Amino acid sequence: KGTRFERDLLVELWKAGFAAIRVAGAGVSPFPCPDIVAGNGRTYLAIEVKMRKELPLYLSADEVEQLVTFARGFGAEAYVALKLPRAAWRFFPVQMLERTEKNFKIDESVYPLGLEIAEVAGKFFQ
Amino acid sequence: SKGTRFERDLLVELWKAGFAAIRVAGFPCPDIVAGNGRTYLAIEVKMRKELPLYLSADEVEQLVTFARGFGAEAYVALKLPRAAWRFFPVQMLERTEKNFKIDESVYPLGLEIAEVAGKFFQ
Ligand SMILES: [N+]
Ligand SMILES: [N+]
Repeated sequence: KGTRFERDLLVELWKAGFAAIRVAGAGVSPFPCPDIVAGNGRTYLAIEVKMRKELPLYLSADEVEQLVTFARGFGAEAYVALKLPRAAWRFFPVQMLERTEKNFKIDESVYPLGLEIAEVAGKFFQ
Repeated sequence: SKGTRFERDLLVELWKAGFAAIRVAGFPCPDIVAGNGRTYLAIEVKMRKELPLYLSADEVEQLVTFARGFGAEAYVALKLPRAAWRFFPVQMLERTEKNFKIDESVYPLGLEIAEVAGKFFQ
């Protein structure tokens, strides 16, 4: 299911004009790395991919820090892509995430602010 | 297998050269994608005990298509034993009948990693 959904996201990214790839060993890697990397020549994305049955999404500080470090080194924008059962993929720039004392979270107050993929690509033209 | 071994070696050399780099899992796709904030690379990774390297037209076409879409420079990276990694822009590949190749006449033209990164080497 998950790889179907992560491939699902890759397919959506390509339909949106990105060339995108899933990262191999994105878990057991010594280096900072996202789950997906995408680019269209203008916009470059480093994406951590999450699926939840319901809100909220919690992420660790480490996972987010590693994402940001990768994105800064690569020359990409750091995003969390979150899928809920009935929803299309929704994209959250890291700044949109809410801080708890220890973790980061997307709950119901933030989820509606998330972006569709076309909005992510459109930011370049403002 | 060894394929992965050489891909992992290159990932380490890319990070050391100032690129953030990833290996690609599994829609044309290269083996490695890297970037340093200004240059982006799409790399097909090969190891041979001896020259020449032959590549299919399809593999090269997919690399080019991905690199065009992504906004990256397309390279074939080739490791021989006891030699540093060398990097060949697709334009440097010799076209054959239906394939592409790197033989002893093309190999010395290949870039080293410092030249790809546009940096100094110690
Ligand atoms: N586009
Ligand atoms: N090939």
